[PDB]
Order: sequence, then structure tokens, then C-alpha cells
Amino acid sequence: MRRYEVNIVLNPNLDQSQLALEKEIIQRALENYGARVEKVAILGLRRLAYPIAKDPQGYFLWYQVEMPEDRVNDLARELRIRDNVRRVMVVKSQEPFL
Repeated sequence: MRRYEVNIVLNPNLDQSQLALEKEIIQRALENYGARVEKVAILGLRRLAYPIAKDPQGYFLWYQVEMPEDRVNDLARELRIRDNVRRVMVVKSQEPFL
């Protein structure tokens, strides 16, 4: 088990209903890949470093989790498979929230 920060960017054109579905799917994936979710943050809309899928903006989600390092890649791949997921970036926690 290692602590990571999971950064997810979603299609900025989703309605709160579709948004919720994606979050629920993300939650299931985290649990399925052995992650313990310690903190979740809904950051919202931000302008991307560069447009993805013709969209200059993205809806940001953040999670601090503890999970097996041998499952992180698989998790990221699982999340990226979603058509509405624009980007997935997992980084090792450097300054974890208590």
C-alpha cells in the first residue's frame, strides 16, 4: 500500500446527473483496485494546459488514496477507458492531508 493523489479530468459539458455516474464509476474502480479513499475534492472547471477532445476546459476531481502500487497502472487504464474521462494522472502523495 502506498499513498497517491488521483487527478481526474472529465468532459466539461456533463450535467450533474452524468457527472455523478462518472464519479460513481470512479469510486467503484478505486474499490475494485484495492484503494482506500482518504479524501475527495470536487475542484470543478479549469482551463486545460492544452485542449483535449476539442475542449479547452475540463471538470476536475481529486482523490487522496492508499492502494497497492502494483494496481495503480491498471486503475488508471480502467479510468481512462471512459469516454467522458479526458485525463487521469496519478502521483505519489508528497504532503498528505490528515
